[PDB]
Amino acid sequence: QWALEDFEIGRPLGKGKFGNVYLAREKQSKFILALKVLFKAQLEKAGVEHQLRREVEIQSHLRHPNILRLYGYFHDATRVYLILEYAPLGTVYRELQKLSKFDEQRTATYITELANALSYCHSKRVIHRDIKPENLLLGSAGELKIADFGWSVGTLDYLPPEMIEGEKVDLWSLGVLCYEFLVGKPPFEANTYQETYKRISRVEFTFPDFVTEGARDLISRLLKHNPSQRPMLREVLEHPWITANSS
Ligand SMILES: CCc1ccc(/N=C2\S/C(=C\c3ccncc3)C(=O)N2CCOC)cc1
Repeated sequence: QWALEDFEIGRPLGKGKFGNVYLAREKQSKFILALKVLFKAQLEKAGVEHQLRREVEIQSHLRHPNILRLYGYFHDATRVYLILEYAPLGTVYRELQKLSKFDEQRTATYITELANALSYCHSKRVIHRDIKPENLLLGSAGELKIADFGWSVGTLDYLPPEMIEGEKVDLWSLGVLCYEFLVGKPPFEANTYQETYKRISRVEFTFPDFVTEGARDLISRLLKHNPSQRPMLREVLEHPWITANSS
């Protein structure tokens, strides 16, 4: 039970294919938040209307410090609105660009924060797909926040081989993200989609010389072609390299 008139709209926080996300404030409470404006006619054309409803229904039942909270949703004649948590410190992707690459502490901490979020979901029967650093936002204390529509009950980089050839997708992603964090680009980056495909399929990639043993060990184990070879989330959180380096 919300209306556009309940909100003061600030500047845009991001510009998507299906409309912008705006910094917004709730007038009565002065609650600061983000508002995603999706256009109905634009949603129908793409036929994503059902996936969106299903996605919103799943998200709304999710409460974890490392998942961007969806407070609710509403619509008018032409638009659909999603009411989101505001993450003041921008995306991890933007942070990577500025720093080139993260150190082991930041990486390990981020992997911990991620594994925790996934663990919470895995205990509620919720599964995630690939996770891109563009969809990872930062809280006021620099805590990481999964912000995407990839929950269930593009670029190939973050997708595992069992999904591009046609569960354990989550764990593949942590491998990709951990590599990307320490290195500065994801392990299968190519100039064409079709090349990336081939790299993922073969698990063809190398480490730079600065990547340490413990990191090589975790990434290598997470990026196994065979899904049943990949470690459990519990194993990831208790990997020596994680425990030595995380917060
Ligand atoms: C339903 C949960 C959800 C909603 C929108 C999402 N996409 C988001 S959120 C966002 C910016 C933001 C900044 C600070 N605080 C909050 C958000 C942003 O830039 N995107 C991608 C553009 O929309 C397709 C991701 C997840």
